[PDB]
Amino acid sequence: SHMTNLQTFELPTEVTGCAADISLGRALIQAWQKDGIFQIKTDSEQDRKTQEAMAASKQFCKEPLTFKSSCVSDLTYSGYVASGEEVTAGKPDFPEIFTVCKDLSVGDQRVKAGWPCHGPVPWPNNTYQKSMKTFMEELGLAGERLLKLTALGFELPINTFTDLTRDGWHHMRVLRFPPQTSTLSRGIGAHTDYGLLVIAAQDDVGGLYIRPPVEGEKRNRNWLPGESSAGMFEHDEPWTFVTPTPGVWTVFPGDILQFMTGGQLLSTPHKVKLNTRERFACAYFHEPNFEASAYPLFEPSANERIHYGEHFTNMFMRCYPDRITTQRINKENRLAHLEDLKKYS
Ligand SMILES: O=C(O)CCC(=O)C(=O)O
Ligand SMILES: [Mn+2]
Repeated sequence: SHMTNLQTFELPTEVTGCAADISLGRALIQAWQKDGIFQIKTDSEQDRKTQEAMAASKQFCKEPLTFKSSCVSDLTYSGYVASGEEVTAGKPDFPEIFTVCKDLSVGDQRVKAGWPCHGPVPWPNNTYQKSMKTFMEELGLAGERLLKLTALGFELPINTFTDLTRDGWHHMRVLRFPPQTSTLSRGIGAHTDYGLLVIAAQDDVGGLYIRPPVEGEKRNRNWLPGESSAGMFEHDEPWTFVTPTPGVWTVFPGDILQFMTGGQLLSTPHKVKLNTRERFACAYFHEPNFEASAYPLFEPSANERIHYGEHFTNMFMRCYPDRITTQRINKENRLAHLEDLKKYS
């Protein structure tokens, strides 16, 4: 239910580094530090691609589970995940998901080489394919603007983040939540996203809650194995209902942005409440290149790094341990690539 109104920004099509760009970047940073999230206005193309992707998702989800379950690959984690498979803080989650990772044909040199997680999306139909690809291209353009403004706002060289996101490992979760069916309303537990930057779109049903930064509340560093943020604060105020709003996307930082900024930005915790109707949403992750390593921006003498490909691959093997994708990584020793990439990229 509606409480807070989020701040809304209109991004320039191109970010050049002029003083107004820097001021806008500072305002985005401040909004994340106060509210944990903000809105960015969409134009006619951004909105059209959003609506067409949501419409394709709705059509696909009405297919029988036998067909949806066939949309899997043993090369990439792209494709279908049935409801009740994903687990957050020991409890299974309710949405069914189609993950879209980088769509690489078997003729790509990385797929020929057997790099872990590299392969073609198992698209369910051509309308779904075209809708998601064009939506993700548009989302990527916004991701790059946001990353240049964020660097500028921190008085960093304009290409600090975008140097890491060339051919970035961008991917998207296409979600459908069922209607509530019992007194249980926890659609997904409280958690933080593992990536760099998150851009989210939703239908008009409502159910996403986010947690702003809280004075006096210590936050875990979810990229470290003993400091999971899963389930933390789920039942503590404050949680901000993200009111469905036509003509916007929302944006919040992930774990990698928390890591690189040394906690000046916090990975925003979020959770979803089931509603009386099914609910559709998309979460887009604007990510480093598979071969890029994140590093702390404000501690130049720190050795800590996050190699992104290793980070992603470990996360997905642990989240979907029995997927055919994980089994083929283990069978073919595809993780061996990671050590050579760290040394000879
Ligand atoms: O449903 C949303 O709006 C947020 C995306 C989500 O549920 C997730 O964290 O995977
Ligand atoms: Mn999430």
